This record gives sequence, C-alpha cells and structure tokens, in this order.
Amino acid sequence: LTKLEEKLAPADSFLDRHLGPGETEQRQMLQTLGFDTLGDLIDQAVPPAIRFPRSLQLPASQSEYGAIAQLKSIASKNQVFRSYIGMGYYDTITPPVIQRNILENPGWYTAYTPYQAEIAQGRLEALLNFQTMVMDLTGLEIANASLLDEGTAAAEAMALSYGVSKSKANAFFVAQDCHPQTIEVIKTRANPLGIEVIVGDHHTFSFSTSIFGALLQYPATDGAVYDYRSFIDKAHQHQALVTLAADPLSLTLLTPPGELGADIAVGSTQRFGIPLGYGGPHAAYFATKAEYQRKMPGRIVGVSKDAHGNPALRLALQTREQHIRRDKATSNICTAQVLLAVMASMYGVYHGSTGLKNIALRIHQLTVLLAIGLKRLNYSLNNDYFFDTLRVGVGEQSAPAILKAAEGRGINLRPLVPGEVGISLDETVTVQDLLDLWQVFAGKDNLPFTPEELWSEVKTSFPADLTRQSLYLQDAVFNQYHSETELLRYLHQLESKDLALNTSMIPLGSCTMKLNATAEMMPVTWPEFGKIHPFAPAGQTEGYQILFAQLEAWLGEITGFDAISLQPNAGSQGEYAGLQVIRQYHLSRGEEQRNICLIPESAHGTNPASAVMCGMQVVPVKCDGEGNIDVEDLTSKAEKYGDRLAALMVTYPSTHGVFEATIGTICDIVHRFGGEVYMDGANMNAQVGLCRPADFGADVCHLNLHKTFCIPHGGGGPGMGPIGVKSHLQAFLPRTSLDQSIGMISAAPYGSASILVISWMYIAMMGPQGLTKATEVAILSANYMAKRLENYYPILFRGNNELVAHECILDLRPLKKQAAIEVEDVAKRLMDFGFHAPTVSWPVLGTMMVEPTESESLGELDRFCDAMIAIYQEAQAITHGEIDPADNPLKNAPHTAQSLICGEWNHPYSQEEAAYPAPWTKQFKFWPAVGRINNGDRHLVCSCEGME
Amino acid sequence: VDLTKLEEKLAPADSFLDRHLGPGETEQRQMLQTLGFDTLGDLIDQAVPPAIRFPRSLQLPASQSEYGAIAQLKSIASKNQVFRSYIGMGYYDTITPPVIQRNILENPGWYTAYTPYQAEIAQGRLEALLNFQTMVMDLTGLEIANASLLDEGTAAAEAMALSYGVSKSKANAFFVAQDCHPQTIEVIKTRANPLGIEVIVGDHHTFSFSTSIFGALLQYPATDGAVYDYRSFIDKAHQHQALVTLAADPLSLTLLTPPGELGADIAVGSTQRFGIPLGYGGPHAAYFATKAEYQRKMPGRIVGVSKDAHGNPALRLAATSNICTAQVLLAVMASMYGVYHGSTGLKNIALRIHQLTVLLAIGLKRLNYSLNNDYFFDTLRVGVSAPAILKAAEGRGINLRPLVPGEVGISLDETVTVQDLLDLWQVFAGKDNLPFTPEELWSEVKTSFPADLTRQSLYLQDAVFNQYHSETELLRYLHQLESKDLALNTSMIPLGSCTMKLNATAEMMPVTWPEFGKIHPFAPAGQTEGYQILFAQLEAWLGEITGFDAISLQPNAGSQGEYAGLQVIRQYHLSRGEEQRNICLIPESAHGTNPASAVMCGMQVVPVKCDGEGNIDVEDLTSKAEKYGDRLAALMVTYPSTHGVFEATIGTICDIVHRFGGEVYMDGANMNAQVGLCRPADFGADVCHLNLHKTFCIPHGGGGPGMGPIGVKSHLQAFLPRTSLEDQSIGMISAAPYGSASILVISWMYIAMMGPQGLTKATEVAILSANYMAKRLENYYPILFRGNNELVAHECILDLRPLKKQAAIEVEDVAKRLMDFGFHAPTVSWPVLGTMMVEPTESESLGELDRFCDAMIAIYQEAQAITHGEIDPADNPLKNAPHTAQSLICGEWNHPYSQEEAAYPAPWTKQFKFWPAVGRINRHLVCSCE
Ligand SMILES: [Cl-]
Ligand SMILES: [Cl-]
Repeated sequence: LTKLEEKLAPADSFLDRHLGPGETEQRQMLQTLGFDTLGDLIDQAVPPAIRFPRSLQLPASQSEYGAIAQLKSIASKNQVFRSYIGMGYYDTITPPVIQRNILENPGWYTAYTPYQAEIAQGRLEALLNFQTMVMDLTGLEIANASLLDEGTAAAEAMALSYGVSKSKANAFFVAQDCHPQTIEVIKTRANPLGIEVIVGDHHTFSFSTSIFGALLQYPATDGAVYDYRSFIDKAHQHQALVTLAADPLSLTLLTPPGELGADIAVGSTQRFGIPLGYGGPHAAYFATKAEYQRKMPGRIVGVSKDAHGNPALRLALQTREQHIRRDKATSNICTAQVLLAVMASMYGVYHGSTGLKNIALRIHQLTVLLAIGLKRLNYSLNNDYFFDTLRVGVGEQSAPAILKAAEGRGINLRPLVPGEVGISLDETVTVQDLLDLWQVFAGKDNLPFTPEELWSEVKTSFPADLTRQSLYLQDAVFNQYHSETELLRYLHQLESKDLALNTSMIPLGSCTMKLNATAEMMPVTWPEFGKIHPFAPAGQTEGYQILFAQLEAWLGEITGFDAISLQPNAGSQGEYAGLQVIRQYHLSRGEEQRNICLIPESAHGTNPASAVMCGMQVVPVKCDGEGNIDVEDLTSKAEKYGDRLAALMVTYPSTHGVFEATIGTICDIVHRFGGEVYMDGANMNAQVGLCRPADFGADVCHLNLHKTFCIPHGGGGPGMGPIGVKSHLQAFLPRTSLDQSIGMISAAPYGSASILVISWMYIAMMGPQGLTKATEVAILSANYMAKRLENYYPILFRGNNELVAHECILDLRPLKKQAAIEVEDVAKRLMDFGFHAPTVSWPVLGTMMVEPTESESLGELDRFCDAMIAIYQEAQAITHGEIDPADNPLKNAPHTAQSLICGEWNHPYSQEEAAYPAPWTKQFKFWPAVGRINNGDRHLVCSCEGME
Repeated sequence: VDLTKLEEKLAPADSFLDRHLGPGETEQRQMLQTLGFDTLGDLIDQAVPPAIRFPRSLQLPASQSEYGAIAQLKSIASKNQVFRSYIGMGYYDTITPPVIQRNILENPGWYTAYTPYQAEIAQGRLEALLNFQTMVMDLTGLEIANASLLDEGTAAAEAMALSYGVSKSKANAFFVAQDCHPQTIEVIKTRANPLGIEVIVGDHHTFSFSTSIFGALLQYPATDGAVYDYRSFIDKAHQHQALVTLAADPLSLTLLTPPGELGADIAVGSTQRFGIPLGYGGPHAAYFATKAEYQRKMPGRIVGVSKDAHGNPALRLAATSNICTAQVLLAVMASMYGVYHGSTGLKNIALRIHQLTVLLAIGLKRLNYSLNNDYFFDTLRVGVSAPAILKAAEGRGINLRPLVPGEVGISLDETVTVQDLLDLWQVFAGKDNLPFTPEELWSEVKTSFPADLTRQSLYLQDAVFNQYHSETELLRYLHQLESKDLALNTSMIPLGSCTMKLNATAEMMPVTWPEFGKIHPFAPAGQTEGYQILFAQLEAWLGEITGFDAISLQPNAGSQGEYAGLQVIRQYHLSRGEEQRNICLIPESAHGTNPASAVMCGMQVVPVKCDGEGNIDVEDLTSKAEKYGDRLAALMVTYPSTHGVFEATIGTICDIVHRFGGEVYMDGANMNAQVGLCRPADFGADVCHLNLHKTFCIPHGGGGPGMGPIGVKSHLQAFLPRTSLEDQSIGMISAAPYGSASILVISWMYIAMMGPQGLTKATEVAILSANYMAKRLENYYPILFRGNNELVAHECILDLRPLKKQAAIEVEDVAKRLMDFGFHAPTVSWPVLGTMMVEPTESESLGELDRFCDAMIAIYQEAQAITHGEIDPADNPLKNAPHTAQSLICGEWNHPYSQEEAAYPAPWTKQFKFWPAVGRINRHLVCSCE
C-alpha cells in the first residue's frame, strides 16, 4: 500500500499550501543568498554541536482530507451529554451569525495584539463594548479587556489587593464555597509568595486574623445565593478589599457587586455564547473601583484622539508602579482573550439587556419549577435562595444510583458530598429536559403532578433585597443591532477597519504570524470538541484523551522532553508554570533557599515578572558587545549566587535572533552550580527538526502553540503555552484532574482544550518532513529579507557566515540621526503601503525586528522590502533637504481617505504620493481608519509596546 | 401538550422572527404612524382585496428556535447514510478545498448578492466568472464559453436548441448516443417534444447518416466509461451539415484530446468534479463552450472585458432560450479549484484517478472478471451474480452502478485511496486474501487510453492559474475580489421583483453537513431516508402555502419553473386530445422569460393590454380569450401584478380563461406579498412556480438560478416530472430527480423557524416597508400604480422620467450615483422604462430604509441643481458617478464640485465608506431587467 501509493501521481500536499515560497521561488532566494541548496544554508546557519542528527519520530504526513477524517474518528469517541454539572461552566447557545462571522472568520482570528492601533479600531471597539458590558453588569466603574479564566482572574484580584493594603496582614480569605478549581488556582499562586490562604465559611469568619482581601462566590458553587453586605462591611472595617466572583448572567437579576459595596468583581463570560470547549478558551472579566484603576492588571481599551482631533481607541497598559509591595503584587499578563471577549460582547449586543434578562429569567423559572417538582417527589433542597443551581439531598444510598440513571439519559449531574447532588440549569434547557430530570429522580415516567400545574407555585427564589433594580446595557450599541442583518453589517464594518492575515503579511518579530489553515481550524467548532464540559466523566471524553496522549507524545518528540503538560493557557502561564516546577524541585530536595533566577538583560519583560511571581529574586546577566550572552558575567553571578541558584531563563535562539553555539556550555555551567535551565519557546520556529531544547541542556521549556504551531493569534490572545520537562521534573506538573504537584496553573485541567486540535492537525498534516522544512524555509525567508535590505538598513546580530536565524533586526537609528525620523514614523508610513509594522523597538530600542515566517510568498516578501526601500528614500529626501523635515509623508502617516479628500491640502507632497506610494496599492488599497493616535521607551513588562 | 402550555408561561426565548424582520415592534409602530394607520392589521386589511384574502391561519408546524430547528433537522439528516458511491453517471465525489469551503461557500460576502446588474460594484465575482470561462475555454479547446448553465442535461438541451437554430440542415431529427447519461437523454426528450424535434437514440458506431440530422450529442467518456475516437463520426456529421456536441468530463480533458481538437462544434458538461459537493443532485455549474461562428445564438450570460470612464479595464456581464442567470456561486467555486490546483494539480488529480482505475482493472482481471471497455478514464464496465456483488459492496458502505444483468459499473474519483481499492478487490474476490499483492500490479500499469486521444496541448497557462497556490495567497486573492463587491453584508439591495431578504446563518448551515452535501443523487433509497422526509415535509408545507394539491421540487431555476408549469399545461391538453390548444395569453408588462418559456413549450404568444391605470385590461383579455377560444392553452399571470398591484379582478380573470378552456399559470415573482395573506390556488390558478431563492431565503448566490418548484391542482398532477430514473409525466425538467436538492434545506429551515405566524408577519412587514418608502419618496418621485386605498403591495415604482425632462438625467445616472452613497441600485427600467422598482423586503431595518430614502432625496436635490442652472449639466456628480478613490486623489481636479461632495454626500459615508472599484463602464427582450 505505502509503496504502492508512493508510485501514484502526487496528491495535494499540505506542506505546499502552508509554505509561501514554492520550489522555484526558493531557488531564486537561495541564488540571491549564494547557496546551491537550502540544505547548504541550513548547515551554515545551525551550529553542528546542536544540530539534531536524525528525522523526528512522528507519524507520516496526511492530506487535509485524510487528517480531518482521522480526527473525525477520534472526535466520534467523545460523547456530548446534557451536562448540568455547573462549577463555572454552563452550556450556552452561540448565535449562528456570531459563530459563522466571527469564530469561523479569519478576518477576526488572524491578527495579533493591537500594537498598531490605527489599523485595529474594529476589534478595539468590540473590546470597548466588552468593558462597557462588564461595567454595567458588575456595577463597578473600571473593567479591563479580559483575563485568562475565572481562577486566574481571582488570583489577579488577590495580587491587586495585597498591593493596596498598608497593614501587617498576609492572609487572603477564600470562601470554602468558591468553585474548587478557583481555590486551587489561588493556592498555587499564593504558595511561592508566602501568602496565607484561609479557606473558610463567610457566615462565621471572625476576622480575628488580619486579611488584606477576601474572595466570595456569587452565587456560591453549590448554587446558594447569599447577601454579602454585612461581610463586606466587616471586611472594610478591617481594611480588606472584597472580591466577588460573580456569574455575569446572574447579574441581570441579582444586585451586583458594585451595589453590594464590593471592591473588585471577577468571573467568566463563557455563558455569553462561548462554547464549553472542554475548558476553554473563554474570556474572564475583571472590574474594580476608579480608585484602583492604575493598579488594574492586563490590558484595557481607552478612548483617545487622532491627529485630526477625531475619537480613536488604543489598548492601554498597566502603569509601572514603584513600591515596597511589588514583590507580591506583580502581574505577567500582557494579553487579553480578545477573540472570546469579542464574542461575549457581541452576545450582549445581539441580545440587548432585555434579551439577556429573559435568558436568565427563563433559566431561573425552569430551576424553580425543577425544585418544586423535586420536593413533590420528596427530595430535600438545601439552598434557601438560588439562581440556576440546586443542592439536592437524596439519601447516601441513592446518590450514585441517581447519577447513574441520569447518565442513562445522557445527562450529567454534579456529585456533591454523599447523599447530595447538584444541578445547574442553563440556556439550552427546555421543558422536555425538565421532564427528563423529574423522571430520573422519580424513578418512573409517570409523575404525581402535571408540569403545568406547578406553575402557580413559581415565584422569584432569591430575596427582595438582592433583586436588582438598576439598569444595564442602555448604550445605543446594545440596542440597535438585534436583527441578523444589522449585526452582520456591524460585524463586517468593524472587521473591515482591521488589518489581518487575509490582507497582508504581518511580519512581527518573536510572534510567528504564520498560516492558520482552514483544515486546522475546522474541528474547533465540532460539538464533539466544542460542547464538552471540562468536568464531564472520563467515560465520555475518550476522544480528548486520545488527542492529549498524541499531542503530548508529538510535542515531547519535537522538544526532546520526557513529559508534557497541556494545561498552561498562555505563553506567560507557560513561563510561570515552568518556574513553579523548578521551584518545587528544589523544595523536594529540602533547598528552600534556591531562589535566584539568572535572566539575560535582553529578555522579554514577562520573564522577570514570572520569576517574581514565583518568589524568585532576579539577577540580570549581561549581553556581549557582539550582542551575545556574556559567559563571564554569567559565571561571576553563577558563583556569587552559586548556592542560592534556582534557575536560568534563556531563549533559544536568543532574543537577538542568534543561534548562539555556546548554548550547551551555558547550560553545563548552570547545572554545575545547582540551578535548572528553563527555555522560553518564543523562537521555537527556528528550531523544529533542527534542534531540541532537552538535547542542549534545558530542563524545562514552554511552547507557544499560537506561534510555532498555528493556533491563531486571535486579535491578541494568550493562545496556549504547554510545558515540556525532563523526567526529574515530571512529578511536579500541574494536576490533570480535580502528590508533589504544584497544583493548578489554569482553571481547567487541560486549559483551553478545544483549540489544541489545531496544533494536532498541523502536526498530522505536516509530518516529520513537513515540520522540518517549514523551519528551514522560515530561516531562508528571514535571510532573504536581510540580504535585500542590508545596503539600506544595517542588519544587527549576524552569524556564522553572517546569517540570521528566523528573524532579522533592522537598525533604524541612522534615520533618526540623519533625518530625525523615529521608528514610529516608519511604522505608520508602512500602513500607507498596506502593511502592519514588524515588532518595534524590542529587543533593541529604535530598531525593527522582522519575522516573515515560512508561510509568506516571495512576492509578499519583495513588496515589504520594496516598501522599506521606498521609506529609506523618503528619509533621504528629508536628510538632503529636498522636503520639509516636519511636514512630509513619514511624519503625517497614516493618511486616511478623508484627510486626502476633504478640506484644504497644505502639504509639500501630493495626495497621490501619500496614498499610493507603491504600484500594488493601485490594485488593492487598505484604508487606515484613523489618523495617527496620540502617544518611545518600552514598557518594562510588555516589552514590545510603549511605556504607559 | 402539557409541556406546550407550561412552556408558554416562561420568559420569552430568542425568536427567529425577530432576527429575520428588520423593523422591530417599535420601528413598525413608527412606520405605521407615518402611513396613517394605528395597527399593521388595519393596513393589511386595506392593502389586500377582501375577496382573495386567505381567511385562516396557515396549517404549518409551530415555529421553532434556531437551536431547536437545527437539532430537528440534524435528527432527520442522521437518517441519511454517507456511502462511498462509485456510481458515476455524471456525479463524482470530490474534495472541496477547506479554504474555498470556508471563505466562499460559507461566506455571506460571496453568496448574498444577486446578478451583476450594476457591474461597477460586482467586479469581484465578474473576475471569478471570467476565470471560469477561461478555464472552460482552455479545457474544451473551444473559443467561446459562457458564465455557466444549470446542469449537464439542460446544457445539452441548450446545445440541441443552438444546433437547431444554426444548422443549415433541413432535417428535423437530433441524434443522441445511447451511451449518454440516462438523465441527459430524458432532459433532451422533454425539451424536444414541444418543439416537434425527432430525437433518435442510437449507437454512434453503426449510425448510418442516411437518416438526416441537424445535430448529434455524444458522451466523452461514455456513460459506461468507454473512451471512443469520435473524429470520423464528427466528419460525417459535418458532411450532412449537422453540428456535434460532446458532453465531456472536464477533469478527463486534462488527459484526453478535447472536443475543440476533435472537430466538435459545442462542448457541455458539469463542473461538479471541480470541488463542488455532490449535493444529492446540486447545485453545480454546467459549462457550455462553442465557436465564434456560432456565438450569436449561444444561451445564458458571458463576462466580457470592457473599459471604464478612465480608460481602465473593467468587466461586465454581456430555438429561443429562457435562461437569464448563471450558476454564479458554483462557477466561482469551480474556477477557484482551478486557480488553487493549477494545470499540474488538476492533471495529477486526473492521473491518480486513472492509475487507480487501471490498477483496479488489473486486479479484477486476476480475479477472472471480464472488462468490457477497450479504453477508459475513471470508469469500468465489469461483467460477472451482480445483485450479490452490489449487496456485498453495500456491506462495506459502497455503492456500485447496476448496469444490465451480469454487469456492474465502477467510477473512481478524487477521494479514492489504495485502501478503497483494496476494499473493491476484496468485494469482488469474496475474501480478504488476494492472489496478488497491490504493489506487484504496478508493473502492468499503463495509460489505458490511446495515443490518438492522448492530449498534448496545454491549459490554464495564464498567470491567475499559477500564482495563488499557497493557502495564504488564495485567501488574500479571495478577500480582494470579495472586497470589490457590494453584497447584503454591506447594505440593502432593494431590487424590485428579486426579494433580497435575509439568508440566515441557521438556514445556510445544514447545506454543508455531509449528510446532505455528500450524497450521490442516484444512491439507493435505503440510504436517503432523511432526504425523503425533507422532501415530504417541504412538499406538504409549500402545498399549504400555495393551496395546491401537489408539488414538484425538481425544477432548478425560476425559469425552469415557468417552463415546467407550461409543459404540464401542454400535457394536460394533449391528454384531452386537444393539441390545437397552444395559444398563451401574456400581459404586455410580463418579464421576458415568460414568453420565452411559452415559446420553448411550442406555444404561440398573444399579448394582453394593460389598462389606462396599469391593470390587466379585462375587456381586452375577454376579447382575446373569446377570439382564440378554440385554441386557448393558457394565461400567464404574476400576482400581485408586475406593476406591484393587488388587482381585485384576479379571480374574474381566471374565470374568463377557464370559461374558454385555458389553464392559468401564475409566475411566483411576487409571492413575498402573498404568503399567509392569499393563495394562488384559491383565486383560480391551476399551477404556479415559487422562487425559493426569493421568497424562501435561498441565497441569490451572486446571480444564481436558485430553485423553482411548481405547485399544481389535482387534475395536473399526473403530468409532473419524474422523481426517479407508461405514465403521463412530461419527463425530466432537471438532470437530477430533485434538482439542486442540498439547498432545499434552506427553505425547510426558514419555514420551521418562522411557523405560520412568522411567515405571515414577514409578508405583512414587507408590505409595510414598501408602503413606508413610497410615502417617504412620493413628494420627490411620483409613485406609479397604487392599488385600492392608494396602497402599494411589497414594492413601489418610482418615476424617474421627470428628471430626464427637467435635468436630462437618466435612470442610469441615478443608479451609479447611489454607489457613491454606498447603495446598490433597485431594479432599473423594468417593468416601466425610465423608472426604478424598489423592494425593501421585511428584513431591512427602519434605519436602513431611511438612509436609502435620504439618498434618493439627496439625489433629487442634485438633479434640481442641474435643472436650476446651479451646476454644469454635463459635469456633475450624477453624470460622473461612480467616483473611485483614485479619481478623487490622482491627477488634476477640474470638476465644478468638490471631491468631498463626490465621495461623502451623506453623513453615514463618513462613518463607513464603500469604494466603487471602477468608474462608469462604457432593454433586453428576454432578460428584461437589463
Ligand atoms: Cl512526512
Ligand atoms: Cl408559529
């Protein structure tokens, strides 16, 4: 068969679809570089000492059609139950128009963070809608653009609360009826910080122990609705901030955290039409009082002005605070769950306040009806008040029998304690479902009541003093797009403002903006993956178990690590998990004093943030004068701190894009002094099939599946950051269910499980040969671009035949010295050529880092190079005094259509020179939606963006 | 029951009717207020004549939520079985590239616009269509190709009609090879009957040509897979001045010498194999190619290259035929398959299929079976118990083709793997251990068609077929074309007579479920139970809506519906021994497809006058009915009229026709004014067609035929087209028993989600919105043809002729100027020359309606400025529209108006601007709207 099929005319190959440059184009590019074969270039680019000497051991590549069919048979092994398990995840109905035109639209999911706000106004507006929706619902004044999941959001509230206090308190109170995974995430975050987590009963908590904060669940995990006002008042007189983890759908009916006096509200917006996803992805919310706005973690959309005085949005950063409490108040998050926040905000837009309230009201009414019927069947109910969740006492002999009978109908209930079961209803629930529940509990299909007769007993089952009266979602945007046609057009208008991968290459250094192929994306929205509750019984998730087993083995082979955790749900979470595992390792050997983390001064700012969150003390390691890592400063500090040494965090190849052939020795050094080596996987697209982190001395790494392995960038999302570890660290990995484990890094055991299918598909379609070729072509394209631009812009940090790896760093500092042109000028001017800028001013201030990836055609690479060459000449005209140095296209970019068409034109250049500076713009023109937005040095944590 | 009563108590759930309707309750009351009515019911009572008002609720299932309707259809779909069908017969499983599926077929930017009437804002799909034509031209080796036809059978029937019109032969006979696909032969006979054409079905091997023919149709490769050299046959046909058509598989043409090189005059075929779902019959784009010497009588639409006002390249869409559409969406998909794969990719797909087929053949031979095709491409004719072979195949989820006793056919395709090959061998062997090893057979593998038919000529050598092979490049190319086109995701397209309403996501979703999209139209009945349920339900529901006793879902275009309906009437009169009844009465304001359909049916058209108020002249009708009483076949009517009027005389009109022995056919163009409010059968129509792509939400596809089912009274039921391959059936109207079956799920979903209450409300709101627009515009443009109580129905006709008198402004000036405001024009110059007919539908919001009215009002003021000498009568925005960005930005500006006045004439254009891709590009008797 195999040898028979090899004889047949070639079939459609996914590798060819994924690679931008074909064979012909590759030969052209090699010729400009001066190499006969790609193999020759790669032999010079990669140091023999670390070159992986064999083929990756992975399943042979399949066609798109074949991979889909294989994954379909795997998916068919999952069972889609009606899960009434609750615990922070509830089935919901994604309006088809949103599923098709957002979730299944590359126009919405292919861009990354809105670094270049002028060409991201569409998704920034949807995020602003998300924030408004969260503010209205929570009754709190400030809301960010979303966080990873509910549990991590709660941990961010804990950190903020510690930073605000001025007392001797080191305890944080967590109610024992918070969701259990939330408590686990908080404990895991508290451990390296030395924070005492007190898990207790809010009813009886004495406040005899000083706390800086308290977390309460609203409604509680068992469904109970409580009035938290007196707790909140007592907490305040003890100087603690109170955070409510509050179900946002419930807030359409219940008095909100703001009005109860709470200081912070967090929760999941999953119920706003986001698939269960077997854990994710879902956007969590975070809201607080205006007095704490400067301490807000993560990203937040603000309203600014453009150069024409018109309103424009930008994605702001947490302002950098200097204070004695920074060591426990640090956050490492630079992203938002953008795509999912867009989806949740659009759910609110489509339903309106009345539609949302009606959804909640119907859930409540069905829940009340369920309760009445259960009582008529002589079960006991334990919640005095509730929204959507009942706590049913059944008799400790009968509980497993009830759960098994429910399963017999394709229904999951929540096993509470023996003699008790929980039931959470949701938007999908019908009267037919209600009848199934009754019959299950009755043990027969004939009931001693008729469903309709029970209606007279139905009434609001939460107290009057918690019955919300205040309004929400009153702004026009939530009232005017309720027909499918109007929402369709609203989505299209927003999408059209944004430059995504369906327009042009976005060559973001360190971000790997490669192809997010349709076949990879398709299975995400199969219900067998999308409609599974994360806490469903193992018997119903055999397909996911297979998916996990295979992905773990494959990523393990690519990295060379012995074990993989698929849990961490962001790049930053991967770093954090990796450091946590290292910390736990030293603890397991009785060495609680190894807390020094060596970090190269060129590192992305999330690295030391993550280290600080792990209770580590960062020690900077210096760079060369040739831009490589300085071994002697490393050694000097590896000695000075030698018996305190916990870790070295390194990126390979370097953040400067260098294949440092000294990598194995650096590792050999750290080990000599007792430390472990962690590799940041940002630059892993230069490695796949060419070298393996475990082989050169790394003990743990994380991978960015949303970079190297095709999960889309989501308009700014966290993606997934699984970690690989060697055998000696295996015992410490995050738990895969609800023991030397560090605990839980993400709320869900497999993080955002549903998007893992994308990376599975990529590997299945590429195979060993495909994955390796992709790496080699990415290196080819970077070197090609470097070679084309080297006479215009100095290329920094070369080899080794003076080659680069997968990215090239352009030095724009001469343009400032010669023409007073700033890197931001070049970035906006690129928009007029139809391009999103590459990475700006990181790792080197005043430069650009360009990463084309392997997915972009020679034609597209040449156009970008031609744009940069055109911009060089514009700068020359300034330098030579041929144009006004203050009034020129570079200073005035981006140019909107209106600015060129309306009003008086007083520029020493033509409207044509402004809008059509290259031939291709006259065939297809992308219009910047707004002029340059108001407001050099990089943020200290989110290093690729401007300081706040 | 008790659950229903309990459910009604609960807080309201998301209602599909609310999503479908543009105006909400608040907007509706605001519109009723401007009209002078307190309730919608008061308006409708005055709009619909009480004598024809349907007096009860439609009897249809209560509405379901989007979520619930999807779940119900899913349980129906799960009753279908997706087999590996190697049946062939003109349908072959194929791989739709996922990037094309997601970004074209499941993209409203591609499927929501209609025909490119306004070419300046349709350059995207026009270019994709140009690509389709180039692809067909290259593959067939013939010079002129149209933008596609409905299906293979009807395209072959169009070829017959072309041949009849241009052949110099005095013969009246058309030869059809007996090894053409069986359904093709049926469609040809059905089209030939009313024309008096003799169809000769025979063996092309032995046909003597002593019998004179004007045309011949040959299948390449043949239906049983045999590949023949038709050169000698073609030469003899030419000796007799007959035209030869080859029905040629376009994939096979990557390997086989093409029709153009064999001497053929016309080539037709299906492009379904170019990545289009089986669809249980459709929709698929058929191709039609021919020579320049025959060009003038070729059917359908053809994209041409022209120039715009700036001298830049621009596209436009240039034995009678009634076809005005092309299968646009599917032609786009077929051409993008060609663009994605390129010449090499296509040839490799074909070559692998052939190699697999030769391998299959060698293996079957080792197993002592007889192989009957000397030469073949993808299809084997296998001689033996054939029933036991077929049954054994079914046991592995495989369908083979039952030929004659002792013979089975096997057609391989793009999805076939060596594992599938192994399966076929084991079936025929009778065990899993074969007396050979798969790899061992490779040595005997050789090209199994002759050198004399081995293609050497190249194809798809243009750059477009060579530059978009990565997924990223294709995604971007698709995005750029899409971006040029104005579709329903941009703004309302209020085309009178086209009903541009919401094509809801939930309705579209099931089209691409494998259980609907991946079923072969000739799969065994036991595998298609879900479709059987779908058809039964749809037939019952459409019958209740129309009042008819029986529905045929077969006709696969609006024009096919008219044609089918008239064929049924013709057959009725034949059944009564009254062939002399061939007079078709048609109002003079009718769409041109109506008389063309009648002529195709062998009928003689007699026009009927409109009166001084633009209603059917009852006296004239009565006089003509009486005059042609002895010969009266039919009256064709639209209701409400083509002038948009609910005539109170419709029942009287039907009575007069019946009194003189005619039947009444109703064109369903205006059914969006009727649903729930009146029923064609109830007022006297004997048959009608419905346009499912207008009234019932099938997308307009960028110009597609949609589906045109007919409803008939019991006395016509015997004559309906057959639903499977003595009876009184007219035969076959479409190639597939249920036409484009996969898209029928869209109308099922709409009816399931709307319910009887929703369907009726939709109609009422459509009438409300048209009346609202007329009231807003009446002071600026005279409203023509108001009905009783001075109300219109679902559309209003704006008189633009005063603008011509006062300002020398033409309707085309206004149509292009609307582009600068971000709107696609309404229907231009039909049914009344120099006017516009606007149909908003119920799906557009009050905000959108007001913007369109405001644009028309602003344009009225621009005309006034010309009239009053405030601006140059020749150099003004109306004459220079549409304005491209480049024209406003590049070169010298010498107009007396500003660039801002050109590009931003309304405030909304400063919030969102749609840019016309080209400047202005430099009445048809059939396709009347163009
Ligand atoms: Cl491989
Ligand atoms: Cl209803």
